[PDB]
Amino acid sequence: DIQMTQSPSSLSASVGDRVTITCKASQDVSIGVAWYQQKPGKAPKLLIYSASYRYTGVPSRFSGSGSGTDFTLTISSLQPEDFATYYCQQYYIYPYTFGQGTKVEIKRTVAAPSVFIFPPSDEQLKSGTASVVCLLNNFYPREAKVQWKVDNALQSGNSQESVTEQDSKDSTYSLSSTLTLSKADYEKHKVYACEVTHQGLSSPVTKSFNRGEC
Amino acid sequence: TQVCTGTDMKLRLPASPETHLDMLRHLYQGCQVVQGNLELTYLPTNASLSFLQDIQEVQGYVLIAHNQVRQVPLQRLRIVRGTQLFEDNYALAVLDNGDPLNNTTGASPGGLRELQLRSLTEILKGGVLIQRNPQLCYQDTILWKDIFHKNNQLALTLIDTNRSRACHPCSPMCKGSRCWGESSEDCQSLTRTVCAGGCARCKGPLPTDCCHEQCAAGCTGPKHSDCLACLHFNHSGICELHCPALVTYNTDTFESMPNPEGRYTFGASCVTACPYNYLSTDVGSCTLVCPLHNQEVTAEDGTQRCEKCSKPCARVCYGLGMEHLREVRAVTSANIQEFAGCKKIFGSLAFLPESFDGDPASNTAPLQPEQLQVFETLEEITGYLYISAWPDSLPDLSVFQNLQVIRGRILHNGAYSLTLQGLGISWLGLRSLRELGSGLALIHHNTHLCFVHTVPWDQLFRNPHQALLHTANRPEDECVGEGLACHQLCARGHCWGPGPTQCVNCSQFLRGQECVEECRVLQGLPREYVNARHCLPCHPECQPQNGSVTCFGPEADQCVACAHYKDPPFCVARCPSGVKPDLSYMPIWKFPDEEGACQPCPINCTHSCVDLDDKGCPA
Amino acid sequence: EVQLVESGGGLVQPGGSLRLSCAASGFTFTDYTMDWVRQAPGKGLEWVADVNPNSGGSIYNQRFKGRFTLSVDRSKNTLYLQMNSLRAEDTAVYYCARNLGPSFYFDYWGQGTLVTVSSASTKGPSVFPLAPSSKSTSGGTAALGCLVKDYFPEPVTVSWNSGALTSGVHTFPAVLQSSGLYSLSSVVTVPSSSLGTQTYICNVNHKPSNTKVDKKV
Amino acid sequence: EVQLVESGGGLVQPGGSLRLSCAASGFNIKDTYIHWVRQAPGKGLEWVARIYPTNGYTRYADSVKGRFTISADTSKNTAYLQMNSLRAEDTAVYYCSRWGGDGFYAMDYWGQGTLVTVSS
Repeated sequence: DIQMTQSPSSLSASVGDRVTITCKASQDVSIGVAWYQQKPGKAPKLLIYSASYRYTGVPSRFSGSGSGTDFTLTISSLQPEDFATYYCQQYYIYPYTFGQGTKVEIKRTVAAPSVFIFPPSDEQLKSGTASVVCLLNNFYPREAKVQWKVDNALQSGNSQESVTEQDSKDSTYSLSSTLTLSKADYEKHKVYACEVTHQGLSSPVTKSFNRGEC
Repeated sequence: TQVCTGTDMKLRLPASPETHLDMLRHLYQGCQVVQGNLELTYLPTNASLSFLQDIQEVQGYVLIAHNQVRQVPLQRLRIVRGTQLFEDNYALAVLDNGDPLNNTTGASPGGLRELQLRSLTEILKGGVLIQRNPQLCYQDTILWKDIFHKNNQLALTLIDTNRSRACHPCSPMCKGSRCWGESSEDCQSLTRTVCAGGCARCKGPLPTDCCHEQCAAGCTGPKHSDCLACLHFNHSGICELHCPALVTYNTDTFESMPNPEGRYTFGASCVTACPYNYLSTDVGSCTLVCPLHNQEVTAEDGTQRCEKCSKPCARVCYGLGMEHLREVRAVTSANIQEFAGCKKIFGSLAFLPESFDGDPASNTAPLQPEQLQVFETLEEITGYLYISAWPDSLPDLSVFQNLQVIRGRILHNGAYSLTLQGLGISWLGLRSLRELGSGLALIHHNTHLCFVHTVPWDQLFRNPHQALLHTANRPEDECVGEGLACHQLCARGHCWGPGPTQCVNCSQFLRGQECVEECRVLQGLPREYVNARHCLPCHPECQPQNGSVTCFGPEADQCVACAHYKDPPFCVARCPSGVKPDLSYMPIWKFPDEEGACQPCPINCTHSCVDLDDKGCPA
Repeated sequence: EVQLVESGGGLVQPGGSLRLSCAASGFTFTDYTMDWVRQAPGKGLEWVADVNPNSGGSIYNQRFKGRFTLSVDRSKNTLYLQMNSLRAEDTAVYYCARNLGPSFYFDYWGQGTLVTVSSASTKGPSVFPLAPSSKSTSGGTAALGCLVKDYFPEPVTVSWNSGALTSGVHTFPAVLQSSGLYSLSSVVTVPSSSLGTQTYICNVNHKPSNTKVDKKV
Repeated sequence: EVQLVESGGGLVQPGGSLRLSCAASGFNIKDTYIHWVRQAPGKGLEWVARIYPTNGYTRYADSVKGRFTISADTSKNTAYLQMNSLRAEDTAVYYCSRWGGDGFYAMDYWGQGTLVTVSS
């Protein structure tokens, strides 16, 4: 094992850009590092070996550098196909190891979180499993907090959230945030709320509903 | 060797049907294991094929096609593995044997009468095919599903029974109608339909008659040692599932120690080294071409290795049949560029009519003979060389004068490493050629081609199984009718063509690439010293003496003296004044002594000494 | 392009076992060591094992010492991997690869296949029509959706108006939520007056429980 | 000054081989012979071999004639002595030097040296 971390975990680039990614070890891997891309829902492939040698069939744009503990990828000009996850790997010390991953994100203008809030349905008003939801669309960049509030406290761990991955025609995001409660929680409070802590509008576009006045 | 190559001829007619019978009489002579396919094609009723009696195993398939033999001498064949298959489907194919209803009366016109494969106990992959053999008996009374391997029952079978003659029953000494043939020697073996339960193999009905799991073609005793052919490997008479490992490990660190009890994998066997022309590999495979990111290196014992490129590997030039040129049938105006200055070739070379009369619809150019000069750097070929056309302006193969070796790791029709057919030309001129690593050499229909009987073909091969095959050429009686032969100085009369540049070894001396009677130690004006039968000048200061000479080696101090002047130790026609420094001191105005010594001046400049005591240094 | 193809992925209860397969395409399986490497949801890569195609002699990661078993089928360009008795610690998408570390670093790869664990039995969805509150409708374009929830295992399939509503529709990857079960949402953006009249419909099937579902919002 | 650097000297078995190595500095090997020379430790000198790197010609002394071979990389500014069939008569401090312009066969530029020893 030598832990072969990547950085920085999200970075926005456009088609045509020169792009860079870095890689860092827990121990010397001096000529003992290789580099990777993996596309959305695809196989990985090797890019570079011994920090710097490009491999067979790897596209015109790819390069690498560094040594000891610290390593670099560079794309000389970015393609529409590079909106992907990237890795590096060591090959000195058993068992053999990569890192936590990093995305090259698609670069375009900031965009407005267009936001909606679900009091748990007129059929949950019978069924009693209060599965509450908060919804974003049209937002950019990817980076945000969303989470739940009740009266004025925060609530989590009974919460879960999910998102789009992107069409390169625009690549603004959607997100849903979900909270699981009961009808015996619905009568326990007065107010329910969702925090929209994202950059795409000049305030956190916070949402709410009620026990009473939904 | 007990192991031989198979072939790849698959219903192509022979390039010489006349000399085809004797090609097999060399290639399979006493062979026991076939690394390839066993193909028997177009063989006539007169064919004394008895040398095939020793074949025990075939790694590919068997194909017996278009023959006029009555019977096949294959009674020792234990098993066939199907690493290749005929039509990707079959491991035994018997096609079109006898006569196809020609205008011919003969009471035994060939065609296989029987099976007589009296040893055949297993088929490990692929089906059985029999078509258009109107002479064949007993192919219908066979339990083929004993012989189809129990764990890989891909049991497709297409067998023809349209007989044009009667069949009487096999010998009643058999345990019912289970027979290879007509005699009491000819009963079928059963090794799976006389067995039950866990006994995947047996020699009889008892639990003691069962065989070991590693044993394919049956057993004698019950142990893994007691077996007639084995499913995975044979190692030294042990039937092993795998060959023993070449490395020992720490089990935690996985730090590594080499194991001297390891073996390489080769065909059905485990061997401590690869045979002469093959490659050794890091993971213990014996191969024809190296793995990707491994280079073929000149290992010390000549037994080559595939070891790892610690930088990106060198861009070696592919021949026809490898990577860039796999499907490519010919050298043409387009791919001839890809050989420019190449000295080892990874693949084959082929000259067809279409190599030189190149098609304007398949838009290529016809080839100029001057474009063939790109090959004059060539030392070594891993594949084969094939020639079936040549330019009428070239009486010889001059563009290959520097070629030492053709390996034939890839072979034409799986059999041939050099082909020279229909070319007309009078000689070959291949002065450096000294090796044919595997496969046969074929030289036929060449109108003027003399001297082919003078080449020491003995010296080129590395097994007792390879020969030169020749027909329809020039008469060697008409070559002495031409009044020409190998030159007086060709050792034992061995040459590639007429004159002193053509000998396979030289009786006296080598002047560059000329074999000569003597050299100019005494006998002329451009004096030549001897270097182990080679002959060379110095820088020209071995001045002609009446019985001696003046600088032996081309470091010009060495025969006896100097011709005009000395600059100690060396010799010159004038004491020199150089106008390039490296360091700030030229040879300053080196005045002659009376014994011609080129002596520097005693003051740095300004005051004296310019050879004529004048002014020719600055300041 | 040259590439590998994986099979045998699935889900089991805690302490259960499964096995994977990998087949090679566009190259000879016989001449290179072959590998398994995995992505444990929301990370990069972990190496599982190497195996040789000539004898099946293999080297796993110490995380699998005495646990996992490798084998090779050099008769059909193919290999296999046996898994051991996880309570979801070894949950990942598992990919096949082949080697180029003179050591271990991999150049050709496959699409991968899933292994995940939960105590759950097969269950069809709990369902919720994701309305905005009337206190969150737009003077313009609003959004709506459908939640497909507390089901097991995957896959679900989700569409709108028999699949005809593609205009402004989105659907997200599933969360294996804190009940040990799966959920996702599908959503659509529409002018609010059409939502109050041409009220749009979601149409669903969960394949493991075979249950089809419908709702309008 | 112009100068060299010796390397690859060491301890060896008799009958064995050793490869000495000598790199050049302040000049680049084209008007060049490179030499090897050796000293009996704190005593007399012995000249061993020369190469002309610009064409590959070589010459040797009667003690190393048919035992040793001199060689060079004329692109990588470096020359080498391939010593073989080693003797107790080879225990010496080895040195490398230059000539250039044949009318100046005197050894001006050298390196720091390296010990060679031959023993059981």
